[PDB]
Amino acid sequence: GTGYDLSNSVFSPDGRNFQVEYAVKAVENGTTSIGIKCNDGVVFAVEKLITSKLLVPQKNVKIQVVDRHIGCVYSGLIPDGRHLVNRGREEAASFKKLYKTPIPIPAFADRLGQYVQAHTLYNSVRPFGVSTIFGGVDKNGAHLYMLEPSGSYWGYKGAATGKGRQSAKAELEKLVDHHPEGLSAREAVKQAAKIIYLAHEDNKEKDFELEISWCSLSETNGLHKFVKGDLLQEAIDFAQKEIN
Amino acid sequence: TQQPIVTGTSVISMKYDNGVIIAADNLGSYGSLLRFNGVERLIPVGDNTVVGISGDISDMQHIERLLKDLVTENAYDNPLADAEEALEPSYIFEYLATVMYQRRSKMNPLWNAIIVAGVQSNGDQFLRYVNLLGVTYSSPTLATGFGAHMANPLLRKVVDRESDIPKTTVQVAEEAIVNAMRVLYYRDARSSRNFSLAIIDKNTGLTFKKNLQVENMKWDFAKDIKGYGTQKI
Repeated sequence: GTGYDLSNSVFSPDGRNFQVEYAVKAVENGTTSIGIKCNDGVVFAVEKLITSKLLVPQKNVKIQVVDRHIGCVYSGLIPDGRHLVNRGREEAASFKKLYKTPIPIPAFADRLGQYVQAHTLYNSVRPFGVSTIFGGVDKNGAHLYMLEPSGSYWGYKGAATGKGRQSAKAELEKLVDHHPEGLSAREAVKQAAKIIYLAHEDNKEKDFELEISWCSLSETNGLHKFVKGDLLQEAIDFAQKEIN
Repeated sequence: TQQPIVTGTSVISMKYDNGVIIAADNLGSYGSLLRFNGVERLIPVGDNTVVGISGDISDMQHIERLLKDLVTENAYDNPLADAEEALEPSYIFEYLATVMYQRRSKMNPLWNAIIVAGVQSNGDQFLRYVNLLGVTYSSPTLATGFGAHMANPLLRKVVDRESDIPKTTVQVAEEAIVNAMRVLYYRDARSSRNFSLAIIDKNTGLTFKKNLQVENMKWDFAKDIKGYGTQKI
């Protein structure tokens, strides 16, 4: 029959969970955001649509930090994103408290994974309306991840989600091909600023604001930090220059 | 309700014209057994605050974890974490004081005596004390345990009242503090010769000196002393 899409944990005759699929729509309808894994860290960038001149520039920050070595950015329903990060923070604090060492990226990914998958198990809750890109540096390298509303996630070389995910992914694929040896944190920051600019064409109607953050063993000492001032402008320009 | 096991002795401190100084030795006693010697009892929080802790060491380590978390948590969604919205010494103290009183109120205290030293954003010096009972107070000089009885009398000869603060330099102050540490090494049976000292100056920032040692001790007069009354040789 029909109606298999009115309740969250229901399997449709073809084995799908339609509510999760509708959650995805909310994600694809959101701002574009990406992540780029470099030779000793990861970079996060996101598009910030300027609804109007009234928005105080640089004030409505979207990228969030977890513990001190992890960055998280997401596209979709922002409140759902914050919710997931709050959980991640409690989750990381708990891990550190018992094991002393700050939580490993893979371990952290699964914590978010299980929590998100949990929200597809009952009809008393709604799935998360965000795909999340996050990662950082740990005992053995840099790690980049992307988590879907279904709770599905994998490690990535580069990742994008949101309105312009296709442009971004296209760009990321080029980078992957033209740099088998590995990009550098410095390079990744610029390359990220470019992709956000290119991917902004799928929304070229409204003006936007660029936001970047990174975590590099050499550039930030393994701590997540935001890109500001000179390093930021230098990346903005590198984009504005290749956008023509 | 509990009982301290591994303990740290005195923590002494005072404020001078441009900041505050706080010191504490590196011993971790186990009753009368001078069991551990590489114990740091001065905990820096950010770069404008140092927390000196005495009492139960296991609880001290717990307060350390709490402080690290305070820093981590304050950084969350805080674009001004290292600027206008960084942790002030007064915030760190009020927090700890809150915890200390809640714990004594549940009849399960954190068995410590704490002194929070630092410089506020407006340059003002910060020196306040809180212990296992949740009791708190401020004074130009503050000391815990033995130091309260032997360090304060010496430190107060330098800064007896508020108006002595501006008239006191880092050199004078640090000297008073170092001498007090020597006196405590002479009479406190739970003290160590090794210690750490930290200075939080509104201009020079936070200076943290490790591995200091009591020097220039007088022991020679001991040779002349014999017997306990009438003995001559």
